Amino acid sequence: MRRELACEGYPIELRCPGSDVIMVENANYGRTDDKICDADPFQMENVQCYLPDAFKIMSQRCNNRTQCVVVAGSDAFPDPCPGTYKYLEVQYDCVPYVFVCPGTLQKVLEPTSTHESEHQSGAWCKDPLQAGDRIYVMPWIPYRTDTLTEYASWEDYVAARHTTTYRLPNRVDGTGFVVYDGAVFYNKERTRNIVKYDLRTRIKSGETVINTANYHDTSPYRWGGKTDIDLAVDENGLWVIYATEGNNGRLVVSQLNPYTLRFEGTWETGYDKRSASNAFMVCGVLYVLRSGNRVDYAFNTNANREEPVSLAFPNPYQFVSSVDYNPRDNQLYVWNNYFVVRYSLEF
Ligand SMILES: *[C@@H]1O[C@H](CO)[C@@H](O)[C@H](O)[C@H]1NC(C)=O
Ligand SMILES: [Ca+2]
Repeated sequence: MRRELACEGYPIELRCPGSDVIMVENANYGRTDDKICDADPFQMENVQCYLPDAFKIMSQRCNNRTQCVVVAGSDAFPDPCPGTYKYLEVQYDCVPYVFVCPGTLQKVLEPTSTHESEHQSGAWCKDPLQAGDRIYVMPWIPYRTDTLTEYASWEDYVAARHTTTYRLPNRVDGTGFVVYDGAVFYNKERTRNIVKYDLRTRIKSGETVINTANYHDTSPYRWGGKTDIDLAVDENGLWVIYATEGNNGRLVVSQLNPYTLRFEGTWETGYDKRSASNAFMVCGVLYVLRSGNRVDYAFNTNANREEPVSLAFPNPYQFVSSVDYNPRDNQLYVWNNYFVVRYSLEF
């Protein structure tokens, strides 16, 4: 994380790479060390001067912005130690697009519907970190799934006008995969491991074996078809939805770091995967499809408590391939029985 300093009276400016925005993670206005901002050795003596309130002052002015004009003076900041020279030490990070929870899910709408695709099963998702209409379409074919196609826009996909073709080094084992910061997260065929293939660099950059998780048609969805592992991205981050022997057939949702490829916890839900249609994450809350085509189960990982909220979902066809949520547009990317569809939501 980036760090910048400015003495008492001198302004501080936090710059972000081009389109990115400031995110304050640590801040203090005072003195921690004597050697910094030389003025008077008598004034430099107090090395225990702190102002914890400096966080909110910086966060209110710098966040959701590329740059911020903040002056480390007595006018904007309160003096914590009178008769001591001060400096502002700020530890921050730049984000391409920051995301916050829009609200609570109620009824799923029906707008934006695409044509009858070439294949019955597959998955499609937009990059939540990249601003634009870049569509990553991955058609699923049994025992030979291996290529992702790129499309410039909704108009570009319906007209069969593709931008590029990506030949993955491993075969895909399931439909509902996910694209995060130009990197594809997919399950390897005949294995419990997930591969991170960065399309940006066009080279493999990580692989993590998911322990106790049932792989390759062992524990897929109601229709089957190698969907043992279904990746989803929400407002919180990256999630890996699967089923273990430890939970006994039930869904095991776990948070995974997109860059370190390490786990940030493991949760247990009370809903069968063999009865489930397709699971996706929204604001850290799980939602499991049932196909009587509606979502009945929901589990809050942040609260570690479930809620059986039987809420309406648009009934498409008897064959549902993949249902994944995109937190950027707050829409549902659904591939089911050839037909590919977007869906707006109630908040
Ligand atoms: C990329 O590499 C593959 C395999 O070596 C080759 O078939 C393909 O033509 C290359 N793409 C181009 C046109 O650069
Ligand atoms: Ca899903």
